[PDB]
Amino acid sequence: KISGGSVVEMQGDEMTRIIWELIKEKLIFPYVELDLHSYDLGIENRDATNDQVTKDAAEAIKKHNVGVKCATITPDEKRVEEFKLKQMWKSPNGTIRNILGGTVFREAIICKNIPPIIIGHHATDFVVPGPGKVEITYTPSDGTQKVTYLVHNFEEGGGVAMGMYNQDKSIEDFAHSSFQMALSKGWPLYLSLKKYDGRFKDIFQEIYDKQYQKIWYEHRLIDDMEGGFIWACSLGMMTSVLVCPDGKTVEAEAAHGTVTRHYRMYQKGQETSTNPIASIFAWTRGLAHRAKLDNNKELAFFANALEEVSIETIEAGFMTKDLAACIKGLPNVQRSDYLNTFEFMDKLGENLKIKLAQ
Amino acid sequence: KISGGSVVEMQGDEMTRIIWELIKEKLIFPYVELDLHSYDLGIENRDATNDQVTKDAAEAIKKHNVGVKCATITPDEKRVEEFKLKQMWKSPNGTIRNILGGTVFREAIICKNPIIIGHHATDFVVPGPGKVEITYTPSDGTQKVTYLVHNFEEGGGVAMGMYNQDKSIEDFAHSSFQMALSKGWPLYLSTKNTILKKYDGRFKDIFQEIYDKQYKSQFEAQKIWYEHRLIDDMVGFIWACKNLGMMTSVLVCPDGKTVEAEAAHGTVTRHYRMYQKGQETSTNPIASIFAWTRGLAHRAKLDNNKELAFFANALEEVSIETIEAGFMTKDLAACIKGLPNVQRSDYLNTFEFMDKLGENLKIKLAQ
Ligand SMILES: NC(=O)C1=CN([C@@H]2O[C@H](COP(=O)(O)OP(=O)(O)OC[C@H]3O[C@@H](n4cnc5c(N)ncnc54)[C@H](OP(=O)(O)O)[C@@H]3O)[C@@H](O)[C@H]2O)C=CC1
Ligand SMILES: NC(=O)C1=CN([C@@H]2O[C@H](COP(=O)(O)OP(=O)(O)OC[C@H]3O[C@@H](n4cnc5c(N)ncnc54)[C@H](OP(=O)(O)O)[C@@H]3O)[C@@H](O)[C@H]2O)C=CC1
Ligand SMILES: Cc1cc(Cc2ccc(O)cc2)n(O)c(=O)c1
Repeated sequence: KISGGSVVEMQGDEMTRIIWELIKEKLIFPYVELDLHSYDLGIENRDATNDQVTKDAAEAIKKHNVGVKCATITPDEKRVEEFKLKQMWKSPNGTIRNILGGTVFREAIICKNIPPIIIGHHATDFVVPGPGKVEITYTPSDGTQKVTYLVHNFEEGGGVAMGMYNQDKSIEDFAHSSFQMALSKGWPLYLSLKKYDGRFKDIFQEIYDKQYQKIWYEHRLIDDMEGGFIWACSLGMMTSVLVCPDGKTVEAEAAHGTVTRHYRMYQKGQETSTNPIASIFAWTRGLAHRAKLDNNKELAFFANALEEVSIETIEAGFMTKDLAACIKGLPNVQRSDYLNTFEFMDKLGENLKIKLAQ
Repeated sequence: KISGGSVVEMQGDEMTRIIWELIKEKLIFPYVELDLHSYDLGIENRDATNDQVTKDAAEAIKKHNVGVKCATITPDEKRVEEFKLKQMWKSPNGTIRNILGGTVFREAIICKNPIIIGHHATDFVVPGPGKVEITYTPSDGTQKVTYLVHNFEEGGGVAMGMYNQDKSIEDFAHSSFQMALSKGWPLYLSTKNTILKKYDGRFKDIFQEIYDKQYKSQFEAQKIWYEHRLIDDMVGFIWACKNLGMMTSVLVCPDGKTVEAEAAHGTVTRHYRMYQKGQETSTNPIASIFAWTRGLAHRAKLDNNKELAFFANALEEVSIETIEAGFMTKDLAACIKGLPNVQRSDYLNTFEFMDKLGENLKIKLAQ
């Protein structure tokens, strides 16, 4: 068995929780040993501990550099009645992301028989009661000049206004994180309010020509945008990853939520078909990054090999129902076209046993 | 021939000009008489009269309530070279949309082989450390209220200001409420007023205030409604959002009376450079067509014109069923079979397809 190493892991809620534990038992644990830092971010325990588990996991990823997350219920009032929650806890994803910072990257996992691009996305509001000038001024620390611009002269009635700012560090971190991400994937990077979006274009060209393999970098405009490049700005085949600026810290996760409807059938006793692929690839991306930080040739191999098996299994006709309805059309799907949740996991395990045996 | 009424019409540029005249000669004029208020918004005539023609149309739509516009070249430096323009004239749409006001509505046209969305700046660069503030100074010399946008203490960056008046927000409501009632469709407003508690909050409220004071009645009167949402949770309805040869843009004035319609695609220059060269083209008229039927059907409503209203409805159907039965342009055939696999016997060119819509409009109307 591979010594993978130190990996933070957060468990979730409902249907993705069922799949999380399956992934560990049929795909991960049987081939890899981890010095595992589990945190139980299920809604019940988050409530029980006063969203404390959530803070504890986040600091761990800050400490051990690698996190993989199971999808988690975010509370609104309907949930608060359901779990009798003592408060309406903020999303753990929000909680975690502030503590760690960085930029998210959503990659669709591409299968060859279904209908890659990595997109990475990146204030003072008030009420103007009645008429009057609303201006925005800038006064440098060395008291040399006062530059004041007029946002609008309210002559009509009143209304609403707002202010928005931005420091260089934040944009430099968009750049670093985006250029670094381009080399890890070996893909070209593209970057898509005359003077606002302009300041973005520059710091990119400046970090590019200062630190940053048969690769390059370019700029564009929204509407101007074969497939296989990094772009800076079924669901169960989406994989978002939060990349911290330093380049060391990484958190991986499914891009879908907890699939409650499938879980409600699971409870009722009915047969389901939840796509594990998103949650799966959350693990392999985190494991492969662990491998990078540790120069772990054995592990790195395993990570890629499991990403392989997953794609080859669907490419071979064995798949779940969300994928079978994407190929054939929902109303035209027969039961012998897809596998259920527990059978598709069996096939991957069987193909992972064989693929890894050779 | 049906008595249509008072309708402003503006001719456009390049390929949309070719298709436009095909629409009038082969689909509209042969069945409908209009008191026609043509204005020629071609880049030349706009140049020649000093974009005057453009202003004349706006006040014309402002007067007669119903307008249909053909896609029109917007000048950039390159265009000024081609035509030797005397100036780089503002978009005709920019001009016209200022004079009339209202809210644009883009509706995607569904072929079986719909959502109506209607959407709603001062930026500068912060060189080095220092405070950027945004202030409010009332007209009645009362206190001046100062908010701090941010104190940059390390280095620089960027900042910006953004506004919105109530008149602006109140006109968003109506234009969105009118369009929902015209369509017998439910209305949803997607704000982001969790983050922006005081900004979009003003949006969310002014919407719930208009709903009651005037529109809760008539909404139940068509078993329809209105609700508010937040962007990601919103993920046959009218969608208001605080922010291709089958796309149809329509400007709804708040009053409910004035309406200007047009295809959402541009002048299709590439196909036109082929047209000039003498080569065979294949451009989609449905959008340009549907502009007419939205403006004609709006005309019919204001005037109790069952004859016109049917005809409008009848033509829109002809367009959709003509494609739903397999006769289409190349952009649509490339949607079905994939771009690299498109054979010529899959699609019709511009002049064969207009023929087919015309033929089908003869038989349909015969019934
Ligand atoms: N912490 C996190 O990472 C996130 C958490 N959430 C949470 O999800 C909870 C409710 O789930 P909800 O947002 O409504 O539903 P989902 O976000 O999980 O996805 C909605 C629909 O997409 C389909 N879907 C998504 N993933 C899969 C999959 N692996 N296999 C098959 N189908 C899939 C299902 O379609 P179908 O109808 O066919 O069954 C599902 O009903 C919320 O309480 C919210 O807090 C939301 C977003 C991310
Ligand atoms: N005043 C107005 O109403 C508007 C004016 N414009 C002006 O149009 C001019 C040029 O527009 P441009 O952006 O280049 O072209 P378009 O915006 O119209 O679209 C360009 C391409 O999109 C495809 N396309 C769009 N509509 C159709 C259609 N009906 N049938 C088939 N294909 C279509 C074509 O691709 P393909 O080549 O592969 O076939 C076409 O070459 C500009 O100067 C611009 O200012 C732009 C928007 C509205
Ligand atoms: C100049 C201009 C153009 C459009 C339409 C448009 C279409 C395609 C495109 O790529 C960009 C603009 N409108 O609506 C305006 O008010 C003003």
